Amino acid sequence: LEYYVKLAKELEREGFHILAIKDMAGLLKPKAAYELIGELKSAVDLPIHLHTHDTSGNGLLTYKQAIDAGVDIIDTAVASMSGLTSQPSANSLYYALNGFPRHLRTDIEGMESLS
Amino acid sequence: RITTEDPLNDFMPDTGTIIAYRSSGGFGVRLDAGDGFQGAEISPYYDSLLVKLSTHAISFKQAEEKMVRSLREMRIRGVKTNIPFLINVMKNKKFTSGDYTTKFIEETPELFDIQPSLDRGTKTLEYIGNVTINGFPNVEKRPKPDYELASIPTVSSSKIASFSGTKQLLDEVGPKGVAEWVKKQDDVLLTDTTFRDAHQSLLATRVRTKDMINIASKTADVFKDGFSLEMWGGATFDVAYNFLKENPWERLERLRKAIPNVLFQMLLRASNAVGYKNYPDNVIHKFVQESAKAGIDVFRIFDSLNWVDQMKVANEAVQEAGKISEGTICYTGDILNPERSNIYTLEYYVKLAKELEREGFHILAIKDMAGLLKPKAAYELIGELKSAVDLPIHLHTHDTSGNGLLTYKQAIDAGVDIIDTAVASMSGLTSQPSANSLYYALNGFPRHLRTDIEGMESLSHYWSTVRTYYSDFESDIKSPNTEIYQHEMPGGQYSNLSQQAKSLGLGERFDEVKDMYRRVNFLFGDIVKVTPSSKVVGDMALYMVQNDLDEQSVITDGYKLDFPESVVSFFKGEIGQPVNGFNKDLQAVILKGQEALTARPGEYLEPVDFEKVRELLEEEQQGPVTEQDIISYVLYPKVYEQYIQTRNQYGNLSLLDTPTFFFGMRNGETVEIEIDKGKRLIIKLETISEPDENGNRTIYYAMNGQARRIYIKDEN
Amino acid sequence: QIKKLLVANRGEIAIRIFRAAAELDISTVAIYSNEDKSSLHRYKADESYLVGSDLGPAESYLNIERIIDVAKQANVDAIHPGYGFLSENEQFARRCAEEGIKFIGPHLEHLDMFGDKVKARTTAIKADLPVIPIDNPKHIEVQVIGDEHGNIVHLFERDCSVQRRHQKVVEVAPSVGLSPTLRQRICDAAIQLMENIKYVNAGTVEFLVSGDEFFFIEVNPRVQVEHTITEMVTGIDIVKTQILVAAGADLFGEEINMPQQKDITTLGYAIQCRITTEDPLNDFMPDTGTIIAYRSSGGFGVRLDAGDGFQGAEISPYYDSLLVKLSTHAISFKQAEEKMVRSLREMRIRGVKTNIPFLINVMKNKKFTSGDYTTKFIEETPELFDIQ
Ligand SMILES: CC(C)(COP(=O)(O)OP(=O)(O)OC[C@H]1O[C@@H](n2cnc3c(N)ncnc32)[C@H](O)[C@@H]1OP(=O)(O)O)[C@@H](O)C(=O)NCCC(=O)NCCS
Ligand SMILES: O=CCCCC[C@@H]1SC[C@@H]2NC(=O)N[C@@H]21
Ligand SMILES: [Mn+2]
Ligand SMILES: [Mn+2]
Repeated sequence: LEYYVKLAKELEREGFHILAIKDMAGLLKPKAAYELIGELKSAVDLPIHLHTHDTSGNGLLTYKQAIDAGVDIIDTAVASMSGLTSQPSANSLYYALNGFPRHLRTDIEGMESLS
Repeated sequence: RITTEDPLNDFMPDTGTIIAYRSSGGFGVRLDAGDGFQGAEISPYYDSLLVKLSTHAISFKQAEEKMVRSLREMRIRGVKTNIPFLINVMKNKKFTSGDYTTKFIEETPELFDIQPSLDRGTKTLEYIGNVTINGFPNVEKRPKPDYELASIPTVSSSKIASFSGTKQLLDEVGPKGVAEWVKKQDDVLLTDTTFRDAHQSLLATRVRTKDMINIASKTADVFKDGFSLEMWGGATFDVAYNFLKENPWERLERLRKAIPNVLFQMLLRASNAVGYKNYPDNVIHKFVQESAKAGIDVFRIFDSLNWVDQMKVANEAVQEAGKISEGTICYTGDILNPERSNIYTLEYYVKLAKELEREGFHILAIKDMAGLLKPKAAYELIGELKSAVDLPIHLHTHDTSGNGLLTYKQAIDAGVDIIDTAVASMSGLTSQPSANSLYYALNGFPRHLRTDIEGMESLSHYWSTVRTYYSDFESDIKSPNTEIYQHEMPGGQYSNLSQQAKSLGLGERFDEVKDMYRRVNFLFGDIVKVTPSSKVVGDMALYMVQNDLDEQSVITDGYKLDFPESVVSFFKGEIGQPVNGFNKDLQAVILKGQEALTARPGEYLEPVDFEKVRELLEEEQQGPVTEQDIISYVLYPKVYEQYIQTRNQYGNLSLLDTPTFFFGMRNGETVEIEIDKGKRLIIKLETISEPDENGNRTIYYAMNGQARRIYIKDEN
Repeated sequence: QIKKLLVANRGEIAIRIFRAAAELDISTVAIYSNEDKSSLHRYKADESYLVGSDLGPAESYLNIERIIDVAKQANVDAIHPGYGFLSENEQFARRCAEEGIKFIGPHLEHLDMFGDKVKARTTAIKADLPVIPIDNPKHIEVQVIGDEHGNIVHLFERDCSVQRRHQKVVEVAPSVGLSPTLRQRICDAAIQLMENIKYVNAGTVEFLVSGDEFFFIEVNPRVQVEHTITEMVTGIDIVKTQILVAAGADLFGEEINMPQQKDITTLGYAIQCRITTEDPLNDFMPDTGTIIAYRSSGGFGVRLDAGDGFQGAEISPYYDSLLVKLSTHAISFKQAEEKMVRSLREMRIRGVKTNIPFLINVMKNKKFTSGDYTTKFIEETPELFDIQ
């Protein structure tokens, strides 16, 4: 967690507008996504943008946690084009957040239709 | 004199082409070879007599011993033989005595008691050849693939006999005491649904016993600390007898011995257990009794409509059996959305739970059959129930939405006791959430999964290679579908509906079919939608879109319409009484005068005379017939009779490996079919001939170094 | 007591024993390698199992511990070794008993005794038997059996004097041209060396005889290929007796109704010939290849012990050439001879070379009919090899 902080401050210093997390293998587990993103927010002033692959199947579980920690943007895919080695399914994430403090800014039905 | 005269037909000298012919040699034996050999054609115009086999020895009894042995050793397939009759004479007390007369045969009835040597060699060939040329049903007449021969990690059975988990627990402290043990556990105990619900969702329930039992050793060690295995109930009973032509009771029994450490569990439908129509109470009693007598430990008892009065019979049966009774509450609606329903409320479920506890269920189960239990609703729901009731809570769901994991995680936060899962390669989508996924998903969280990932990974790998054998039964659904939150079709249903929609010429209008699905629900007063009640709502939408019918013109136009049987049946109360009631207008128009049932259909039916079924099945067969045979014909009359004819035709098919079962063989392939531990038939299909004057094709096999000859009628 | 008998062998002898166990009503187990996947002996038993696949043709019947594994997984209480694989292996027999399994054979102290020639000669000297210092000798051997209670009986001599170097080509019992006394000395000595060392189960004492003098050769602490003959001229089941003697049954008891020594005779004469893929034109090197047509004899006085010879699967080079073990019986010797010859012509194997044409010309040759034949019979007979 200390490496990621140091790295973020440095990229912030380098003058990037947005800090991104590339999880190209989908290793960022649920709790890891709450703790990592949670720190990064207080450590840096950059909006955090998180991107994973649903290879473990816990991609959605990961996004909810990231959202619980104040992440600003995620990377998603349309349902019929999601999961496994792709992004976590937006279509699911939309209903997954139902009942929680943060909602997904997007168009439900259009996304069923896109799918 | 070994002859073709039939001892079971007043010695009518049988005739035809001798397929196998194998001899006896050895000390004291002699053979004068007549007309029997390799491939002889036996004429009806000759003194039918294949060989004379005679024995010598210093002493009479020793002569008989050599003759008996020589008789059993002698092998003649294709035509009939008097061999069984000769064996019986050698046995007989009056023959050995030496003091027999010419009266002997006519004075000695026990001689004519023969028993058919079920010929497992010929029958394996006669089956394999038939699928090879005329193919399996619901497959493709392609060649034969399956090219990853994944080995089967197994575990010494002695090691197993020393595991000690729930099956052991249930013997020490009973149901109540097992349920008290569940309560103590911090970890989340899991139920694996691989053997039952997983493939019932993904592979049209098609998974055979041979695959499951090939991996029984590994499963016992992998789920050593599991709560239960779900490996029966649902569609399995029917489908095994029918599509698979294997006895479910066998799969039960066999899996039983391989896994003597873990609780076994089925899905038992309140109304009819596992059957297809309605049945008198004592068929429910019988069935449960047998199930628990033969291995099943837990009975998840659900009603298609959450109608409590309908699950008391199953309850009393399970309770008698000394086994574990699990009261189920099918979830629909959405307790998060208060505009969704003011019946299927948080209070609805609390009271219902509280009620079932009063009926004395050991475990409260939740069966979200359509995967509608959104994560937050599952936190609030489960949370609510733990402090409302004392039963341990068993949650089950379908990853149909892609949120199955999330739901489970939340459920665990809320203190849940048991979850249903399936190995990674047999999960997700319409299946349950993946155990593998869940295990790491909870890393760095308060409660963990009591299981073994490394053993689980192996399973996932296996089942992945096994899934390949079932490629033809791979269901449509390739990705999660969140529309289930509007229309609410359980797992499958939105598949069959679409195949049906396209079948009734409504392929492009399926969006309206969907729409009418949600509508019919509310038209029927918003009903719980599991089977068989989801087909009801299925059929109406399908029928209402077909006949261009409205919400209001279903009443208006009713008296001319004549609705789908399934619908009319529902309104007779043949599936129980829905939580809200029947709309008096809508019932009248559909029934058109017909008598609607007041109470559950069970107390409308007369009890079955089991000894009359015994009477009938004893006569119909040669004379076996068990208690499991009886409830089995009662439950499925047609399907059971059809199984027996197949068991008569091809022997015990379940013994075949899956790929050979669906495909037969290719030219020049060698397969090994294990017919019994010790007896493996090494078969090679050398060639197959073009059909003859009859459409009969000739298959030249080699079996255990001997060539064989089979005639297969080509359907075309 | 014996419940499940496993045969640590293959081909003819597995079948021979299986037949003898199924007479006693004993469940049977066979074992095999990938090359016997097609063998006859496999399905002659109730069960049969591939002894580990990672094992080639050879050790798949030599592999001591892995064979015992099978034995153990099958709940086998007794094993019959037969011959020519683990039969004379005393480490097998030892490890065997340590795992609860009755080795159907002599006690472990006999196998060790009769292995090496220097021990073989040592125990023979103590007996009173004569031993070698040498042309024209006769290869006579005596069959004995003895239960686990002392009791031994000889089932008389077998004349094997028809042999090229190794290979006991053609075998006769009883001997012809051997005066009952001359030959009493041989059988008596046979039993005298066996009585000394308290022999158990069935074995053979081998001898060379010169007119009147004779010398001990070796002891075969097991059954013999040529046992067939002695069985027929005495009516005694040798392989049956084997199993039963191991289960601990007394000879003169009700389960093997053994006549005492004087009551045991030989009626008639028997002769056996092994039919092998040996090319009698090419220094007796066996053919391999596939069998395309197999057809056999029968009738009065013919006895067949099937092996690896039948209408189908090819013969491997890895095991002993032996196909069929053919034997004949009658009072007069001339009747037995005529039955072998005729039998042999009627014998028909196409697809691979056989020793039959040769095997015919041994029977026809009247210097074999005389009885005064010798170990150098094939040595001294050229017309024995015939083009035909
Ligand atoms: C039980 C048995 C004795 C007769 O029963 P059956 O119903 O007539 O034949 P089964 O269906 O039981 O056996 C099916 C096939 O198993 C095969 N088989 C039997 N034992 C086998 C073994 N150990 N390994 C492999 N295959 C075997 C046989 O080929 C038989 O078919 P076949 O009669 O056309 O040759 C039979 O299984 C058998 O052949 N057993 C071994 C031989 C035997 O017992 N001989 C008598 C004394 S030697
Ligand atoms: O086309 C049919 C040829 C015979 C194959 C029979 C198999 S048995 C299992 C499955 N169930 C059936 O009713 N038939 C197939
Ligand atoms: Mn990427
Ligand atoms: Mn389910």
